[PDB]
Amino acid sequence: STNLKDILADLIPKEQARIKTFRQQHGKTVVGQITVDMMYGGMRGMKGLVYETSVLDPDEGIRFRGFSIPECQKLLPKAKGGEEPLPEGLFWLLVTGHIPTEEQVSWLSKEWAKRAALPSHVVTMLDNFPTNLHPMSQLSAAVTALNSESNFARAYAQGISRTKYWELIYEDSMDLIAKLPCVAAKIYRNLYREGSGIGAIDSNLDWSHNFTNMLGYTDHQFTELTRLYLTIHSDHEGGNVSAHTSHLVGSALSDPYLSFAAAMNGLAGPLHGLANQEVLVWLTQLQKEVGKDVSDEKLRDYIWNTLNSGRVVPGYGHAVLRKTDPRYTCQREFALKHLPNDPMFKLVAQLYKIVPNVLLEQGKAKNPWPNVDAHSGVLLQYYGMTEMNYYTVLFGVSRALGVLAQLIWSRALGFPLERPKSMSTEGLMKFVDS
Amino acid sequence: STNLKDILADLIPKEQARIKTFRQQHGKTVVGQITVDMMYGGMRGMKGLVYETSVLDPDEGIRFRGFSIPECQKLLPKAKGGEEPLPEGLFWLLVTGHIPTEEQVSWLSKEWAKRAALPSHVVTMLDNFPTNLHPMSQLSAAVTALNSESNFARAYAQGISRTKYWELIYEDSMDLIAKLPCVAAKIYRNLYREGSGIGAIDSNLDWSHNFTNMLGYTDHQFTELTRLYLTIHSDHEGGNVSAHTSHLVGSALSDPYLSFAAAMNGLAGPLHGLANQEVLVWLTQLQKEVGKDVSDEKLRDYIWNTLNSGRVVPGYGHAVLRKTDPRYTCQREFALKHLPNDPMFKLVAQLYKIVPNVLLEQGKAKNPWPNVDAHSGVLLQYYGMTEMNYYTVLFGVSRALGVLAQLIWSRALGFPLERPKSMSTEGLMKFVDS
Amino acid sequence: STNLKDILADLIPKEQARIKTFRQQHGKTVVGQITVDMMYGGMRGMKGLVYETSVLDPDEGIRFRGFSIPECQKLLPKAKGGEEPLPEGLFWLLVTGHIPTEEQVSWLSKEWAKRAALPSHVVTMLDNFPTNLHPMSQLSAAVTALNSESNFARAYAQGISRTKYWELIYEDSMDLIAKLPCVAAKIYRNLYREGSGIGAIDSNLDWSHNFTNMLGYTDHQFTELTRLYLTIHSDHEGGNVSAHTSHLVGSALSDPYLSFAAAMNGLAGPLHGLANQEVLVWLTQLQKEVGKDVSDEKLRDYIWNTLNSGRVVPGYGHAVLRKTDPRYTCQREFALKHLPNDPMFKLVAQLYKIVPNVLLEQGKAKNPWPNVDAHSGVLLQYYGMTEMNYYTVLFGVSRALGVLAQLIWSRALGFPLERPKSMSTEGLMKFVDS
Amino acid sequence: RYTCQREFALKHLPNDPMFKLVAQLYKIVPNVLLEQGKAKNPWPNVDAHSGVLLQYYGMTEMNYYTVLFGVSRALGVLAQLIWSRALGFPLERPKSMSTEGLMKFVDS
Repeated sequence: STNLKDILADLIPKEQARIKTFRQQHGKTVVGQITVDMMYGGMRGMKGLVYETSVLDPDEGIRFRGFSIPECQKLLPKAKGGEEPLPEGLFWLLVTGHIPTEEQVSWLSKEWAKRAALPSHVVTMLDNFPTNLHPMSQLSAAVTALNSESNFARAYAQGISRTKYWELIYEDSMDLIAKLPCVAAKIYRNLYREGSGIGAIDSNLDWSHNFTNMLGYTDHQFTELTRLYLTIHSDHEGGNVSAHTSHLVGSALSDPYLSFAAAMNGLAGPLHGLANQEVLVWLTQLQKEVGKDVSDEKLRDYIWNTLNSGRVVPGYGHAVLRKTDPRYTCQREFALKHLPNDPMFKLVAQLYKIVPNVLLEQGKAKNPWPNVDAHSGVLLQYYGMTEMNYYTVLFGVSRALGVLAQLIWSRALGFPLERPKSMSTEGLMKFVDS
Repeated sequence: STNLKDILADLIPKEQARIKTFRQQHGKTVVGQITVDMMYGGMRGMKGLVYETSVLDPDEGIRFRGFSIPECQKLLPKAKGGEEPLPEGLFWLLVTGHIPTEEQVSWLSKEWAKRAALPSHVVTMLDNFPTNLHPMSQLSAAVTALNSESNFARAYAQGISRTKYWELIYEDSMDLIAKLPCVAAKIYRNLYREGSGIGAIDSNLDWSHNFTNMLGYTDHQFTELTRLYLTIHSDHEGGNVSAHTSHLVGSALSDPYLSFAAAMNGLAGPLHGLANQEVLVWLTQLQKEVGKDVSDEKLRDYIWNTLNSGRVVPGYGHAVLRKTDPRYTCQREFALKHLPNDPMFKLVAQLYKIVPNVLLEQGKAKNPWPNVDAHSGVLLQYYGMTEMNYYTVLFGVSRALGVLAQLIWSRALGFPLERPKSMSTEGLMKFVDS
Repeated sequence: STNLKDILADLIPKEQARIKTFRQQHGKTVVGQITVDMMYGGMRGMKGLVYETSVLDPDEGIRFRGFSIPECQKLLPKAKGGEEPLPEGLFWLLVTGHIPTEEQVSWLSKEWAKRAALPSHVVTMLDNFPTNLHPMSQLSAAVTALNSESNFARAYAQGISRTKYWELIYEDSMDLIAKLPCVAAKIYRNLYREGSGIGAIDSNLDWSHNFTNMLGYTDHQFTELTRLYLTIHSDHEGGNVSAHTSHLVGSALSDPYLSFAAAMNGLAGPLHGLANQEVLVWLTQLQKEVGKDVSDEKLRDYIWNTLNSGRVVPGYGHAVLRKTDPRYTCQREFALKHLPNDPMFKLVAQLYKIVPNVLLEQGKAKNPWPNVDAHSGVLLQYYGMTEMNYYTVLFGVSRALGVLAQLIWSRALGFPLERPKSMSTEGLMKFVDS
Repeated sequence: RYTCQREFALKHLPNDPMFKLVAQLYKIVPNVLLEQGKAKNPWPNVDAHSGVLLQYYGMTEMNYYTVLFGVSRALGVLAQLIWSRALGFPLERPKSMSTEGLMKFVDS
């Protein structure tokens, strides 16, 4: 009806059955080979895990349960005054495989608003963190400290059937998603507003809107930005560091809190979630190296020299994406209908027309197209969100949606310990000989 | 004058060359397949990564740089009036591939003494944690917050050359290893000793003994147990959840504190490290519902009630080991020397004769044999460390040695971001149909 | 060293040496027991013969010199415009144990093009055959009458050293393989194409392509099918009747023509190569009895009848396979690439999902899974190859590749007369009492 | 339709030289087309084979050939035209855009 748990309960047997038969008939099918190079190259090209909530096509980009981002923009419920998709409705889609109705989304906003609550020990810890503790470290530590609230951990300690793991993973994941904006906003306010009162949860407002209120922003357009941002950074299949971390840690039956916190330690990695910032610091420098205004000739020229110094243009390229990221596209659409005459945004666009043709001619790109992180920084900066070290925290809150939707499914489907076999160089040489 | 950083400096270029040559000749060589079953079954027997410090043979158990546990028990230096191997020396071995001298180990003990010091914010955080936040959570949280002290994070922001990454990891790894007993003991004292403050570092003591001093123990044989415990838990190849988590998070260039804290979130999972706590809960439960010395048919009953309830027997089974874990045997060796008659040990021994024939007949176990977690807890209990909820913290402290040894090498060898491909069931069903 | 014959000459001494040593070490090693039941039950389970070219694993399916069919589909050369592996490349693998280069396969295609010719006497024979003489009988007779061309036969008559048998066997085997499409296509055209002139070999075309031309087919897709079919039917270890027959007859130093023709008389048996046809007759009826559109429900119904009838679902089960046959799989993949909406295919596709689980409940079948013969006929019928009595001739042309590859090796390695001991029931009753 | 016409040649004119040339092109053109790439399908259509059949029976007037196609295609298009009206299919009237307009519409 409206209760998401009940809808999910109904789906799991079906999906259990679908997989049982699949594996019966096709369990022994070879889907891929493993080379020495792949073992050294971070499992690049390896089909390593089943992840249900989203799949990243090299060419077309991310699909959430089959739906492209444009399709989500159209089908997923919006706020009443709204153009952008609510993350509530995305989460529903990932969980159910089905586009929610307005009522179902309405229901979920209120579910989340009611679960939004921090215990004193976490509030205290955050309030006591020094200012030189990075926001992703505060988030990670705080979510870890939240596992004192874990239903799944408690229930497992008391013994419980394997068949029932998913129900308590569901309640914990719902609690954590609920609480995350409270943690993330306490960190912002503590760091960047001298500790002012994060403020209330409006039980009739959507999750993003309570978040932007708690951050201390009001522009409806910033709330619309946050709706889109939380929606599109939600999931990116199972192989990205943060998603994989959550899956790997979760497979040992660590609870959602621990699984998510580990994922945030992955997201905090420069090669993962700290790119949005690298981009902005690179854009910033660039506009102060060839002036604010720059013609397509002199910009093209900067890019070629950049590349000749043995240096890459940040926010371009990807591990798996082989074409323009639809997450970039949608941010660009937002930019050009909302802040087309922003200086920093003009540069980002100017690179959009010039950088792809370069890189191609250089050859060493594989993906000469932009990723999400090429665009996200300038948008946040435009609305007043100038504190760049905090940007990944927004990415984190978003990613909880995807990784926790899947965590619920992993445990419902009885996925086991993730535990591959390793080899040393010495050993791998010997194996090769024999 | 001994300096492990200088030995590393020599060794790294040699291994870089070798791996370059090896990949030159064998990079394209197939070393295995991927099946559907593997993808659904947590990558079981998929050869997913290179990990240098230790390798697990299914048949023979763990080797550390080629050396068995028995070999390490004989070859590795010891404390002067001691019999068990110093964990310092194992770390040396893991890092260099060379058995250390007495002098090298002495140096390492002194090095970890000197870098042992906690910042006041971490002190503050630990002192304020509630008694119902699980020790592993306190540990992970505290280690995440230590990342404020990370030299790697700091240097990476400033654009440090990739050729320098390993030196920074080394420095952070040495610091964290040095600090770890400090954190672990404060958690112990705070939870279980009303926050006594006895806990200093003697600069002429080895790491294990300084640890047991801070825990408030005096028995020489507890210190020897601790030395062995920390040595044997140190590393178990790269495909275990904690090692793999560390590897994954560190491949994103997260610093050693973040990589270790995520590792601990994985180690805290019931199907991983937390099993050493769960074993003693399960033992306590069976003793309450039995005598202290039950018949073999009554043990079979208790085990059967566990298995028919959709629960696992803690400490039994393994993803890769296909016989008894040598870390189990070696702990058996210690008990039979030092506490052969202890009642809980007779039970543990008792279960060895019973549990494996069950499990085989239950069918849901490729391996019916015990792992290290089946045996650790009873040794601790004997010496008065009855706090079962603390047991995984000791495991965590030990497992730092292995994962950080490798992390140094991962960075030294330029291993890239770990990013496998995932598929959905729907996506997989279509891939097998084309 | 480029000629196949020279590569082969170089490999032979190594292998003689390797077997000599093995037999020296382990000749008297007992590898199996012989029961009374096995003697009455056609050597079922008995490890009777050394056959180098291919090994059938009960669970995994056939391997050609170590390589799975999926691997052969990836590794063996294709026609320049092609997807499916060339039977040339497979023969090369069987003979040398090595995956050929592209040029090697090219060479072999030209090699078989030059050797492809029939003596007048065999053409008269085929042209004089009546339409009621089954195609397999016409094939066997023609190949037997080709032995007038046997180099080996005449060389043996003039006297030749044991060491030299293989060279002549090679030349006869290459000649026979080249000739077989000419024979097979003359049969087809005489029976079903009103003796139309079969036409010329094109020396730049591969073997299968000249075959489908001479049959009077043009669809490149039928050529691809034919390439795949002749590759996967090539060999199935040595204990299948056709392979065993070739081996046993060959062990008397009967020439390859005699050896192969005898193998075709075995392949013509209903319990061997005539199975493709029974499947197709059965399905045809089934589509008539349950209509050309049927429900999983009503089909599963129809299966349970045919078992309670006492009859077996054709194309399911096998003497040694205990899982789905990879030869079935690869025909499945081809269908759902090239003709997924053929009614007859979709029925076969429905059987794949239902019959497996049904054969299991009934309990009687050791192997509940389909074998190659379940799939082959619907494919041939789809491309217009509707003369069901001819199907086994395609199988025969394929299987020549495997049995002749082994025949060369059997003579190279000096395998002697196959000559087991028999007993009567009377004598076996006596033997057991003693 | 190409294969079907090949069938008819090999039954009734298997040795005609032009049929032979069409048949040799089959072995050659698909590989060249794939190499140039360009076309997603290097395989022949019905029009590759139709004319060499006509030529054989003496209809050498190649500029007439599309008239036979025209006469045939009446059967399909009028069979559907009946049905389009039986079913009340309305005016076919898609929307068009200019490049300018499409550049804008992608930016809004």
